[PDB]
This record gives sequence, C-alpha cells and structure tokens, in this order.
Amino acid sequence: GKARAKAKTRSSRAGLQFPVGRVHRLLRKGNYSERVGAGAPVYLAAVLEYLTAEILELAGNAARDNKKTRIIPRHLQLAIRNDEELNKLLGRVTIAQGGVLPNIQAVLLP
Amino acid sequence: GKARAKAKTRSSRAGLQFPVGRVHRLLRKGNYSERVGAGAPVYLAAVLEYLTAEILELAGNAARDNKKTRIIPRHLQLAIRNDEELNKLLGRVTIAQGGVLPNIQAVLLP
Amino acid sequence: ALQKELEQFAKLLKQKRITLGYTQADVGLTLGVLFGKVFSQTTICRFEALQLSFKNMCKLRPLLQKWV
Amino acid sequence: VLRDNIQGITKPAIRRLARRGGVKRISGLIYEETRGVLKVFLENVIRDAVTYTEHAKRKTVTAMDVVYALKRQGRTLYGFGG
Amino acid sequence: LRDNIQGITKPAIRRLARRGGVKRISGLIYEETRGVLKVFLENVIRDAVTYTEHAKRKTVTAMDVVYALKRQGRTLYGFG
Amino acid sequence: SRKESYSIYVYKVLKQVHPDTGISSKAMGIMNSFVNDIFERIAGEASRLAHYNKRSTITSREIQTAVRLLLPGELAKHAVSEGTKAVTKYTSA
Amino acid sequence: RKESYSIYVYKVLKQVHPDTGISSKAMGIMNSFVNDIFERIAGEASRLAHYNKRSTITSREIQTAVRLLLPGELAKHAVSEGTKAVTKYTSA
Amino acid sequence: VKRPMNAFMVWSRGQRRKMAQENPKMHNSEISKRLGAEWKLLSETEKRPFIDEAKRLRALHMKEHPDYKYRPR
Amino acid sequence: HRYRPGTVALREIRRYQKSTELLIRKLPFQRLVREIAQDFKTDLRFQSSAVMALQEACEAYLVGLFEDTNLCAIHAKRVTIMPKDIQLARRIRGE
Amino acid sequence: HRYRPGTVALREIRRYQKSTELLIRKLPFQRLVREIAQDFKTDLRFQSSAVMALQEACEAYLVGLFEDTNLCAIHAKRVTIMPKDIQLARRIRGE
DNA sequence: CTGCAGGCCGCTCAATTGGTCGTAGACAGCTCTAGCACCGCTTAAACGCACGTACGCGCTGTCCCCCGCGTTTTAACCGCCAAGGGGATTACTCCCTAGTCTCCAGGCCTTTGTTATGCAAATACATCCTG
DNA sequence: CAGGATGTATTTGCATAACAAAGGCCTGGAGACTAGGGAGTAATCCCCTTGGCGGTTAAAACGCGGGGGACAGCGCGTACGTGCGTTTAAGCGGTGCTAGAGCTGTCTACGACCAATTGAGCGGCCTGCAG
Repeated sequence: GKARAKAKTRSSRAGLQFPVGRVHRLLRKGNYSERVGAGAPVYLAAVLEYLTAEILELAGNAARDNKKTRIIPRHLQLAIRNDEELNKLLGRVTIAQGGVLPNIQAVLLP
Repeated sequence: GKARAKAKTRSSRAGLQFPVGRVHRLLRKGNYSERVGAGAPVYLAAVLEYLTAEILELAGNAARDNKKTRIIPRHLQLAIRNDEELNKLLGRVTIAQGGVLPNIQAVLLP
Repeated sequence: ALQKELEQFAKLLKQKRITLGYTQADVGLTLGVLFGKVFSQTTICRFEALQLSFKNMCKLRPLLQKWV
Repeated sequence: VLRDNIQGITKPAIRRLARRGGVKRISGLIYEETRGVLKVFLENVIRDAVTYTEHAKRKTVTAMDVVYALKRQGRTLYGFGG
Repeated sequence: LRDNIQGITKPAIRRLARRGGVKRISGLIYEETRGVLKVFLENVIRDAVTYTEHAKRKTVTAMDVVYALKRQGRTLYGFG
Repeated sequence: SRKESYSIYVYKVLKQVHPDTGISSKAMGIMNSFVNDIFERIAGEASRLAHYNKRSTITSREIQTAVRLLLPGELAKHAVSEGTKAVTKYTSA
Repeated sequence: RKESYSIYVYKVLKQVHPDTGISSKAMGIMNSFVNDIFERIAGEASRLAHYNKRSTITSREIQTAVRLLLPGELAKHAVSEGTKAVTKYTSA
Repeated sequence: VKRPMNAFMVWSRGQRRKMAQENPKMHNSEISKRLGAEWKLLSETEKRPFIDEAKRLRALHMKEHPDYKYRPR
Repeated sequence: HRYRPGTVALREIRRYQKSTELLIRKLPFQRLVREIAQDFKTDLRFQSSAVMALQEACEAYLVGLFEDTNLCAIHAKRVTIMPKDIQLARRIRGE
Repeated sequence: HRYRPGTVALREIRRYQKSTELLIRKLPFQRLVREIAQDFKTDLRFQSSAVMALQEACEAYLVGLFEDTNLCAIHAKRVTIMPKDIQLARRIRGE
C-alpha cells in the first residue's frame, strides 16, 4: 500500500478507491446495528472493491476471448462461471442477457 | 368478538393468550425497525397464536391416530405433513426425532 | 515504409488546414468539388488520426495532397 | 379481459428454450407440461410483485417489485435493481 | 484420532437408505454416500466452529450448530 | 438468567383444543423453536417493507403484508383475519 | 435517484484493463452486484452482533461475515485486504 | 492544457461580461440561455470576427502546443 | 441436400446457448403476464421494464429446468424429453 | 426357509419409516465430527447436545437424498441404486 | 416406576398507566412522465402438410452382484467416579462512537461549435454437409 | 473433387457524448468537540466436559449359496425431425389522451420516553399419578 500517512479523503486514507465514507453511512441504515465502528467500512470497502476487481478482470478476459475491447453483461456472466468461487457467490444470479455456457454432452454428439 | 376491552393484560384485551406486551418488546428489539406501532405486536401475536393452535390441533389428532393422549415431537411432525400449507411453511424444518412418513412406492411391491 | 509516408502527410495536412483556417468538413466537401468524390468530415478526421486502413489512406491521400 | 395467452407461447418458443438447455428431441406432450410449469413460476412471481405494489397502495407494478419478488425465491435479477 | 468415516457402518448407511425407500444398494453406494456425508459435515462443522471462534471461545454450542445449519437453508427444532 | 420461552402459552393453546391431551417437554421444545422461527420471519419481512417504503415504523399493516408473503393459501388468510381483527379490536373501545 | 458505484466500478476496471471499456448495462449489473454483497455482509454482521448481545458492528464482525459468505481462497484475499485497509487507515 | 474557444464561446465571453456585469444578480444559467439565442440572431458580419477569432485561437493554441489533442473521459 | 435429423438440433443448441436475446415473443408474453395479474386484481399496470424483468426471469428459469430435464433423460438413456423427465427434476428440486 | 429377497428389504423400509431412533452409532459419529473439526482447529470441544443436534441434521439430510436417489433409480426403470442416481439427484438439487 | 402436572409461598421485575415532547406519516394539491390504446405497413416467424427413418419400446437370454441367513468377533453402550478447564457472573474502569456544529472543495447548470467515439450496417474470405 | 449454404473479420456513416467560460448554489465529506454508555479487564465460583474403568451383550464382520434383476442385443412401429408453401400477427413507427407516479408543504395524531404503580409469572419445593 501507500508509504505515506498523508490523505485527502477517508478512502485515500485507507488506500481504497471505494467511497469508504459512504459505506460507513450505508451501514448506519437498514437497521443492521445501533452502532457502527470506524474500521468496519474500511474493512468492508476493501472487500467490495476486491471482489469487484476480480469479476472485472475475468470479464475483461472474457471480452478478449470474444476479441472485444468492451465488457458487456455476457462477459460478466462468462467470467462468473469460469471462476469456481465466483460461480458460487453469484452462482444463482440471473444476468440480463447473460446467455449460457455452450455445453453439449458427448452423448448428444455423433 | 368479546365485549371486554377493559382488560389490563394486553393479551386478554386482544382476545389472545400470547404475550402481546412481549411481542411488542421483541419487535422493538432485533433492530427490525426504529419505531413499533400499537397494532403491530397485536396483529403478530394473533398470527403466532393461530398457527400455534393449528399445529397443536393437528398434532392432537396425530396422537389419537397412534392411540395416544399426548403430543410428542413425532405427532407434531405428522401434523405438519398432513396439512399441505402447513407443510410448506415448515417444509424445511428438521424435527428432533420426527421420523418420516410411511411412503411406500408401488414399484417396490411384489 | 508506407505507414511512415502516410503519417508524414497526415501531419502536414493537418498543419496546412489549420494554417489556412479550414475545417475538416471543408476538406471533405472541397474534395467533392475538385474530384467529384465527396468525403465526410469523419473520414477526414480519421485520415488525420490515421484510423483508416492503408488502402483507404492511399486512395484518399493524393486528393488531399492536391487540396493543400 | 385476457384469455388463453398461455398459447401465446409458441412451440418454437418452447423449443428454443429447450434447445438452449441442451435438448435435441422433444415429445409432443412437452409443450403442455412446460406451459403448466411456466405458468406457475410466473404466477408466483407476479403475485408477490402485486402484493408489494398493493402494500404501497400503488396501481403500477414496478420492475423493482418484480426484483423483490425474485429476491425471496433465492434469485436475483442483476441490471434491474438492488 | 483419524479414520472415523469407517465408523459409519454398512448397516448404518443401509438403514438410512431404507428409511428413504431404498431396497437394493450397490456395493459402490457405501463409498459414495460417505463422500456426501463428509462434505455435509465439513460445511456445517466449519461454520459452527467459525461462530464459536467469533465468540472468542473454545466450546462449540448446540446453537452454533443451529446457525451453521441455518445458512444451509435449513432449520432444526428442539435444540433452542 | 434465562431467555423467555412460550411454553406456558403453547400449553394453554393446546388445552383449548384438546383439553384432555398432554404434551412432552421435547414437543414443547419443538413448539418454542417454531414460534421464534415464525416471529423472526414476519418481523424480518416487515422490516423490509418499511425499508422499501423508506420508513422507520412498522405497523399492523406491514405485519399483514408480511404474513401474506410468508404464508401460503388459507393459513395466510386466517392469520390475516385474526390479525386484522385483533388490531381492529385493539384500538376499539 | 439512488446511490451507485458506477464511478468506482469504472475506475477499478481500468486499473486492471486500462484499454477496456464497459457498457451501461454491464455497469447496471455491477451496481446490482455491489449492493447485493454489501447487504449480505452487513446482514450477517448484524446477526453476529445480535447473537453475541452487542450493539456495535466492527471490522471483526465484517471479517467473520466475509468468511461465512465467501468460499475458498476468494475469502482469504478479501480478508487480507480488509485487515490491511483497516491497519493502514489507522496507521496514519 | 485546455481547449481553444469556438465562435460562440469567444463571443459569449464578451457578452458574458456584457450581461453579467451590466445586468447584475443574474445567474450564469440564465445568461447562457440568453446568449445562445442572442448569437443565433446575429448577422454573419457580427458573428464573423468571433468565428475567425476562434480560428485564430485554435491555430495559436496548436502552434503553442503542436501535439495537443482533444480527449474527453 | 437435406441435413440429417440431429444436425439442426445441435446447431440450435449451439446457437441459442451462444445468443443472449429473448426466445419468447414479447407481446404474447406481456399478455400472459396480464392475464394472470387480472386474477389478483383488476386495473393493474406494469412498467415496460417490469415486463422485461419477468420475461428474463422466466426464460432463465425454464432453461435451467430444461437442462436438468435433459440430464434426467440422459440418465434414463434417452435423447427425447418426456413430461416425466421434467417432473422428476422439479420433484427433486422441491417444486 | 428364507424370506425371498426383497421381502425383508420392503419390510425394513416400512419399519424405518415408523421409527424415530437414530441409525448411526453415536460414538463413531462423534469421532467423525471431531477428526473433521481438527482440520480447522485442534483441542476443540463440543456440547453433548451439539453432537446430537448435528447428527439429527445429518441423518435427515441423507434420508432426503436417498429418497431423491430412489426416484432417480425408479426413473431408470429399476430398483437397485447406483452412485449415478445419487449424483443426478445432487446435481439437480444444486449441490 | 420416570417425568408430567397442579398447588403453594414470596417475591420481583416486566407490564401497565398517565403525562410531556417532537416528528414521521397522513393529507391535500400541483406537475407532467410514461403507460395505454390505436392505426397502418412490412415481413420474419408460425401454421399445417407430406415424407422418411432414428429413436423408443418391448422381448429374449446370459450371468453376476446383492440378499438372506448362520456363526464368530468387535466395540458400542451402560453405570460409575474424579480432575479441572472453561463459561457465567460481578464490579470497576477507560475510551469509542453517536450527536452537534463549522466550514471547504468539488461538481452542477448553461449555451454553441470542434474532435472524437461507439457502434449497426455492408463486403470478402473461410468452413461445412451432402453429392 | 464439387458445389451450395452458413459464420467471422474488416470496413463505413449516425447520433451523442465530453470540453471550453463564469460564478452562485448544493450538498456531501472531513474536522473538531463533548457526553456517557458499551466493551474490555481481572477476579471469583461452579457446571459439565473430558477421560478412564470394567462388564454385558446387541450390532457388525465375514462366508456361503441362491436367484432376481441389471445388462446387452435384436427387431418392429411410429412420432419426431426435416423441408416446402401459405397464412398470421409481431414488430416498427408515429399519434394522441390522461391516470397515476412523484414532489412539495402543512400540521397533527402517533409513538418514544420518563417516572410511578401494579400484580401475572419465576424459581424452588411438595406431592401423588398416567404412559
């Protein structure tokens, strides 16, 4: 991470891109708890950002498989399935225009 | 429909046996909401009591089917299944020592 | 070698156009007047930006050199 | 008043879905069985979306109400809401 | 200790299968059944332990088993 | 030093239907798990309804809707009838 | 309107694939994703606080919730980054 | 490095100050609306010096920054 | 030159798996939604996006069911799908 | 003077569908739980009721799987259960 | 006979009552979005038919893996005891997070007029299933 | 081979962004500041958890033969697939109407909160009877 103590924003203080201050705010709503700690949204924002990056990385690779320079819902869908762990976390999620994997069983072939 | 709305005990005033005053407290806690209305725990207590009665009624009948004068966990299990709607509500519940239904398939017979 | 020839001209064309106070649309329309074949400002922009194919740049370049 | 729009789902429409799922050969009895299943699935989703709409004392069902209807089924619809 | 997967005897497997309506069990089933049971236990135990650790304690309680099962989409009545 | 149970209320409900029928402590344990399960679910959905409408308060109305969302068919209906009554009555003289 | 993470999702993508764009629909998918995960973690963290009779959710509850919700190694990386971000945040 | 002003922008700059200052307490939102219309009502001759000044600023800008390109995010 | 039975079926399986668009017609679907909705209350309306959301959910549902159905038929050593193959999958799923 | 094969098996199904008793031996079960637990942490303890709570869930789980497994074998037009019948049921269940 | 059940005492703290206070939601009223109904025209998808054979069904026979007992071996269970490690309770102490207020930095709006920028159409190779 | 039919890669125009300039306004975030209740620490006691012990005996392991059912292979009939031509209504674009969604402001019946008052329920013990 950063080698400096200096920060301009809470997120820049954490070294994250996600809106840590907002995450803290969101945790105060939905009645999850009466009190929310300072380290909670920092920890959580890092998690959300990390997972976000993993999907996007793999989707970028899916875009490449299709020789594209652009991520579309389909590329996100393919990324999720190819990665076993994401295929559980979001395994049951329906993606608008995600399509399906091109799987045909051997018994169906010549 | 009673003429007695004077009862101090909320459960009695509501015509219920369930502890309406406590239901209020329980709704208040668990952070379900910030404010709980007056009719909220009353409505819910009636619901909880109604369902409780239905299980017990059917279980009492299950006890009789087995020629008994008592309800045991098994009789509760049979009651749940006998009523299809009740079954769905509790269709994913494992009952301690509940056993299973005597389902025999025709294809397994001589 | 062809890439460089095209790059060099595209730079010269842009500079000439700017110097003379012309727009990309003007180049497209003027080529129409000069040669009978009209080009859009999109094509001209892409030409200056070298976003076109080699053959397209090669076919167009002569007309643009003359325009200057 | 609408009626019998279950037949608005054409054989090809059913076939195409079955094909996406990997089905090569379809029995003529499938079309009717499929419809029964679709109708129930769809009906349950609509009812919950309507129920949410009714609670809010509104008349128009929103996409978000459909999303809530799916959320409780152990499903989510990404791109339509939260 | 180790090797407790053999502690689930053939009769134990069979009797469960019988309760489920099974008459005839291939000799290959016993091993396949064990693999399935083991996975079920691993997921439930691990979460029960996770809850126990969060509580900063050493003993796993019945309630921790309940929560572990709760997240599998199941509930268990009579244990709290 | 103990969490409250409903065993006293469950017992009483049983006898109003089957006054000559007893019940084991284990069966009571099952019924206590049951009551807490249903309570939690309804309260949970009521929370969501309040959230969806950007509210802070749960009233009898949210409970009613929550019942319909969670319970099937006739049981949902009677639960609604009894709940509606209990509240309509509750605020009455 | 409602809060979204479209600006953050966009930026995260370019830190990985700086020459790759993303459609508005894909952004909508990613917005649903972030909201879903946020709710789940906060939801489980709420249970942990409730179960242990507490009124406060801290980084620890989030950590436990992450382990319960995420599988395998994915969970570990999330935990490492979370632990670090907090450490860095306060170590300033 | 910023973008050179177009015909409208060079003109609106003069009229921005000739509306903002001469007509005080007026929002920039309102000024822009008015200036848009006012420009449309100008004759070619009235627009001309601003049209050519925009050319001059563009040529001058590029001369000062030979490799300058417009790239929005 | 007619392609033999099964040539097209494999192309259609391939093609629909690859595609991302809807397979069910929009107006027929929209009407089906409403016909059902009319049994809950009169004078109900839907956002155009709500109808799309419903259709997306429905196709995704049926495709998943057909895939499980197909596996059932394969287990039964068949290619042709029977109503029972659907029912078995649903039963196991608790539907 | 043996009961013909399938006679006892059918009767045993009937009997096990009547009883509520645990079928897996308690000590063997407990030990299995512990050895598994050691993969996460050693020197861990359990309440005696926690072990029983877990066992009840385990048997209920396996029986439910066997019921679906049995249906798969029936769908295959037979009685004998194969590992495949288990796997098919699990797949459909999403396990 | 174990575990269920009502009766008894004496608290005792959770529930009920009755007031103050502030605000979340009820309510009316205005704006104008997008949902609904409708018409005409084009044309891709659907309907119905005739024809052929790949697949589903039922029947036969082989043999081999599972079932049902009998006999022998294993460790699961029962009742019993003692040691001590961990969980629950209590009081006491610090310091973290809600709640309030102050102030700043960035973004928004707002108009024409370039420079891209991101795609739906066109067009030229590869690839494939019968002769 | 030798032709027909389908699928990728590679080029083109049509909307529609983002920037320039100015400065008043929005509001979200960050930075302090105090109050006081939540969580942390250490000390204390007692439950239940673990572990070991010995004996009884129900359950498990193993052998054996019998035969019921899985399995493969064969042949026949039909319902499914494949084109073809004709018919249908789905989709597109554009028009016009208004019902209901969404936002604002008023204000008031409701619930949170507090302190005082009260008895239905908790805990333990007595005591004898039903499944």
